[PDB]
Amino acid sequence: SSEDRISEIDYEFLPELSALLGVDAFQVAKSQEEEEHKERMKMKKGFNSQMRSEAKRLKTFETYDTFRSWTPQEMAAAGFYHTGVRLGVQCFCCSLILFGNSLRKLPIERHKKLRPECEFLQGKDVGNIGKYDIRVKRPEKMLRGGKARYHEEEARLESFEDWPFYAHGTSPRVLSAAGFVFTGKRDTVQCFSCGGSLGNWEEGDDPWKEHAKWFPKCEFLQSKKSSEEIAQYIQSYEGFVHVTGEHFVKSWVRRELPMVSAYCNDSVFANEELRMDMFKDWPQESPVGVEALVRAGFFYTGKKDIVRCFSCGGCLEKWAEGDDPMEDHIKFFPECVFLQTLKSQWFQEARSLSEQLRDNYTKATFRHMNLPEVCSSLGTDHLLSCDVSIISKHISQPVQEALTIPEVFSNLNSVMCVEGETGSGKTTFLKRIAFLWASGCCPLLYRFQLVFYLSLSSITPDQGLANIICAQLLGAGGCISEVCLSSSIQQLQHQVLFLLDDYSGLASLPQALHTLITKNYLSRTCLLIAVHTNRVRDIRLYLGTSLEIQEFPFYNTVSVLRKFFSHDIICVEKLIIYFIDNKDLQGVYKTPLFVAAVCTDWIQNASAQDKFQDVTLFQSYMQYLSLKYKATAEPLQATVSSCGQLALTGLFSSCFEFNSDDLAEAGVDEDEKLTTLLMSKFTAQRLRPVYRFLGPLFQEFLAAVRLTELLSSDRQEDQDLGLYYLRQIDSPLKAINSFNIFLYYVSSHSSSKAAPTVVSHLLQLVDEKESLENMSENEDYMKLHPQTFLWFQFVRGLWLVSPESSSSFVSEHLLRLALIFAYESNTVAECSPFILQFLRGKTLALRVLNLQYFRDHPESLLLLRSLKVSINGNKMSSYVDYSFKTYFENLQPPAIDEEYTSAFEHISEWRRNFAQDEEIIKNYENIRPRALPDISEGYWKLSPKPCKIPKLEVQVNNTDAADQALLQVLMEVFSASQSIEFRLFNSSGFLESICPALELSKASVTKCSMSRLELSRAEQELLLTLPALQSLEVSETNQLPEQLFHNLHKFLGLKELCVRLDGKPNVLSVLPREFPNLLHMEKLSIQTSTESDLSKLVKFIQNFPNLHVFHLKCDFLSNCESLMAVLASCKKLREIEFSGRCFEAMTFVNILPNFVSLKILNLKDQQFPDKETSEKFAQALGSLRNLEELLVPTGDGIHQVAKLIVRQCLQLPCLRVLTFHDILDDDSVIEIARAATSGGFQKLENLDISMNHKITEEGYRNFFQALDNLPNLQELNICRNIPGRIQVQATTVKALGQCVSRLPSLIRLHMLSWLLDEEDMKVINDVKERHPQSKRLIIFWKLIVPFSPVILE
Amino acid sequence: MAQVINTNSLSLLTQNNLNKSQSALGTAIERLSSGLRINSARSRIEDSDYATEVSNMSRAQILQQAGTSVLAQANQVPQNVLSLLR
Repeated sequence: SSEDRISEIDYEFLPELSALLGVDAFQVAKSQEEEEHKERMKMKKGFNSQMRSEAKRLKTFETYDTFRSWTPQEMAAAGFYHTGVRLGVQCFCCSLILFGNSLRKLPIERHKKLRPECEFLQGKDVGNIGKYDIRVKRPEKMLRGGKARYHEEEARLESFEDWPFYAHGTSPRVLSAAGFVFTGKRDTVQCFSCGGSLGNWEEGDDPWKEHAKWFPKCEFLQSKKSSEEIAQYIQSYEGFVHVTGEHFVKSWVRRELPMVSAYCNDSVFANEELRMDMFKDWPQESPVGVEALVRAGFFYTGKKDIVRCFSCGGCLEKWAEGDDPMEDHIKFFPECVFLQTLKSQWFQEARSLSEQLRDNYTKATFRHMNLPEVCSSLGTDHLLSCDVSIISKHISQPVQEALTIPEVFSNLNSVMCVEGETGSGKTTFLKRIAFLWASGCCPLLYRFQLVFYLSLSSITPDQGLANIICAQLLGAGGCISEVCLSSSIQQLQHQVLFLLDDYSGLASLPQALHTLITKNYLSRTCLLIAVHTNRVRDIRLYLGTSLEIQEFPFYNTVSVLRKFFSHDIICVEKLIIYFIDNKDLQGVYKTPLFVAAVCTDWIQNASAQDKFQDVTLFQSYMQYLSLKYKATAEPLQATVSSCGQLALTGLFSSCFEFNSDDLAEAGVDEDEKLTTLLMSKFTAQRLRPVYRFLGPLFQEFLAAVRLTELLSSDRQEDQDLGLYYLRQIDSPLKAINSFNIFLYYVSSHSSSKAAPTVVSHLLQLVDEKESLENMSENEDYMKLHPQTFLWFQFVRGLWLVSPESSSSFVSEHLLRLALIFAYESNTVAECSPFILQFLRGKTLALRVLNLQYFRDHPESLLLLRSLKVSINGNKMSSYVDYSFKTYFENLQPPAIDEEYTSAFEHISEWRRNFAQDEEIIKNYENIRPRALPDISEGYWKLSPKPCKIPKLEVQVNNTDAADQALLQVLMEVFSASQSIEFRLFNSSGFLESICPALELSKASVTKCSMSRLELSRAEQELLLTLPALQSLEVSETNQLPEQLFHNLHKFLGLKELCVRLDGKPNVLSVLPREFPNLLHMEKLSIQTSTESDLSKLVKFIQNFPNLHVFHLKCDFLSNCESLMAVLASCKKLREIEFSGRCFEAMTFVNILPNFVSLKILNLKDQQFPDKETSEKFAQALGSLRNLEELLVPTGDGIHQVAKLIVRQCLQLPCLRVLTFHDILDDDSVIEIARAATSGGFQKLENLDISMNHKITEEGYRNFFQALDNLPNLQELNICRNIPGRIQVQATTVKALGQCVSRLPSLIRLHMLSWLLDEEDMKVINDVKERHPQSKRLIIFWKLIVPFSPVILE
Repeated sequence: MAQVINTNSLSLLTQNNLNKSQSALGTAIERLSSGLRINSARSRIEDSDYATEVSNMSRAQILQQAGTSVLAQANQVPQNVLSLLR
């Protein structure tokens, strides 16, 4: 089982990942390793004979994802071809499958560590010719017999006896019938036909076709098939269209290092000849050991004794003179690499020109990438293994193909201009071709002898050919005549590539170079022309295929960063972790120019340890542009301002498509040299110009730069334009979600002047009444970051559950933005007024105490209303709710039509969805640590009594035990609060776990809320002993506390208490008569399905000094009239909320008809059927004025005097919530049109008409046709009346009220019986997308049902 | 100290941490999914529908919450898988 199983995770660097990523790489690591083992076993194993060559291995990497860490080139060099099963590369020799790239350097090290028996690593003939392999091998007959000694198939079929197992698909019989003769090497089959030693054979290919394609002079093929067949087969594929077999023999480009394992040549430091600067640093004129460190094959990077080899790049060190390494590195040195290998005359002018081209291209200055001197200080030749993507466009058809480097290198026979962005990799790609044509590591270019690389922007329209050649490629080395230099192009007709750079700004090319690019009838030379995307139309009329330099793949950038920051690798891991969740920013690295900017910023400004790296990237790109274009500083500033104005026009209109009119309106000229970096003129369909920038996010950063240079400018017109474009950010959602990265880009510049302006604008976005409808942002700009869609949905959900907490989240992020502005620009002193005014009345969390604004400015804590904390504890929460009864048991006909089946979701389906949600939550948090609050930094450990926050509402998540590290934080932070509220939900036992915490600060409590739990005697004493307590709340308890609750009646300085209870409660009689401390009642909440009340007849219920809330109730039978005759007595009791038949016939006449002191006496849940009792009751209850949430009670025959009741309710000009319950006569329904609502009630917000019986005649109509500017009804919840109405009333309401609007506020729709077919759900979706509530409106129409739907078929 | 660097910027790891922790209400309704189904009454003509919609309206609101939160967290659990995958 040792060989069957395999582990791909090394535990040496697992704590580092635990520290960085924030979770131990143990659980997910083991799970992933197991899954990889299972599917690796499942997948096919064996010797993949056909695609054994690295050419095909890289050809299978077209579908490979570009977000990786190991480059496809290295993966294929180690033999890891793309199997196609979630990037599961495989050792082609032994089927060692590595599902994921990782550290252990190049894949070879991990290969050896995991399975050291892939015979790949033995050096024997296994069939691993290189990625740039040429099928035509060299002719080395050296045999007895010559060309013509044998003439029979059986004469030479004996040679194929030793046929390798890696070429079994091509049977020896067909090869012998094709004239092929085996030699003895791997597959170097020296054909009987005039040598023809070509061969690299794979199953499925035609030896006849290959023989025709590479040899037209084969006498054997000429005899077997006619010249018609020869010419038919020569057109089978596009390859070496002008190269015979004799060109490769004496080719001026030849091999340098073996490619059997093509890793000892992937590095430029492979051979000694490719290390002239790295080798001959010691001058030959010195009397010292000039060749001490040269002949050993060790590449030296300018460091005194730090020398490394090419055998495996070993760390053989500490010589300083050229002696043996037998001093310090004897053995067992860390990360050993070295021991892994050793222990186990018109043509002669062209020839000289090619030699000098190769010598100049091997030079360090040309070969090294155009990195900044900070980046390119060391030899940047470890990044040469990085290539760019290539795509060929058809002649006229819109069909494009993705070709790898071997494909493109093979297919070079006509004009194919290279296209992209400014410096997007045309120069790098063309230099790479010029260098791989000379380094020998690309046998595909053993044909080319006069590959030419030139920049066409440095050439006058009347220059020559050898003049430019000597002035741009040879320097002073050119002294030969041009008489035969322009004849070598005709003596070497097609094998001449042109790497033309900077052709963009050319219209009249030099005449000497005009006979080779204009007509392809005689020269037919390959063309590789570097053209920006803004100037393709010049050549597009004259192309067969056209190359494009696509996006730099992310793994190339990752590789470059790894090579650079090899010591501080942890920072690169942090960057990778950043871009893993920043999926929107994976494509930000548009260019090796961007990569260079990031590297330079990291090295210089020490921004490596910066939590955000896209901001660093774009700021570094701006710094690069400013440093390079500092001579033309004013033109650069004008271009930046104009292009950022273009971005302001576009993105703020959610547009990225730009034309000549838009660009001219912005202010950019279409003929500026340096505007290409900020504009590319794309030809949209075929001839209509359109404009796209260097990157789609560089445009957003451009907008940021334009905004800061407009707001930080002295011109009043500039300030007005900047403010005009600010004002379009009129929603906090834009600043928090979409333009959040944009505003962070703005803040990246330490703008002293612009920071107060931006801070005032941002903190003015939230006021008493903001235009929240502006949160509906257009989706095209949100398509730039899909994380904006994700976070927008999250903020929207947080909005629908709890607008206060959603506002707290948005305000916390807005304050983080404002403080980032203030501290980055060091403008805290003048931002203090705006920041204080914003923070006044805020309700942020506890983490906001860890920003510097409360250590630098401790006093600011006095302005916040609260700083709440909550810890996500875990427990089984063994509870029994009663939502199952009366709602999951009875009334179960699911009669349906089966055309509306999407309306009803079975409880099984929603339970499955919830289980999946809990599974992803558990995957996230089980690996997570306990996640204690972060109070580590500073401020809290201060001596001189800074301040005391108003409210520290605590609410732990279903926790009953305070850990040793949790209770300490609780008791340390509770002392900071002058009023510690208590929110304890399902915390029956956490009370004594916070008893030590509360003991030191018992008085500072003000409210203790207890929701649906059972208390203990050992903890109830604390609640009874809260001296300066204002409130205590116990609610949602479903069982009477006959003996479990010890004693809750005698507080010390009580101001209010609540013992709310459900089930069959008699709380007006439980907790026996002794109630010593009921002295200063303020706020009590006890719903009671009363069973006994006489215990509290002459008790406190009349002694209420300043009582506010009264959430009482009376439900079934227990002396309702007596209880509410003794309880309706109010002196100043404001809120008397109720949930059922609260009053009675003659026991609601004492003071409610003739008083004012009420606030939130609510009557939503009233329903009784008795007629005469309600008729004889509602003459009383009169009118009030200070009431706020009075709702209408029930009564079947009550309407006759309820009309007068609502008439008196019109005298209540302070209400906000109402019900208008159960009107039946339908002749008093007109009374409540202007009664209370509309005709008065200047600040009514909510109006719920739940479960009415007689909204059929007008009902809905008076609330939808007679509105007439009642603009404060923000919550109109009108549930339908399936047993009280018909149907078409809803349709008429939708047609009239929705169309007329007339209310700038409303609330969403209703449910429980109403569903229709799927065709018009699209209609209602379109209607939702019509009016501006589109991006916020949710239509509730899905009923999560416990019954499986039944079709009435 | 933090006068030239935006150190207070949420790293999109801590942003998800407060996404999970500083949520609106937590698990006051998510647990009804497990509670309701496991492995006399007073249901009258009017005592059968007690405005059960809001319970389902709240259920759908917090289902949207859970969908959004687990989308943010299914953009973050793959962090652990892909970082080992590098």
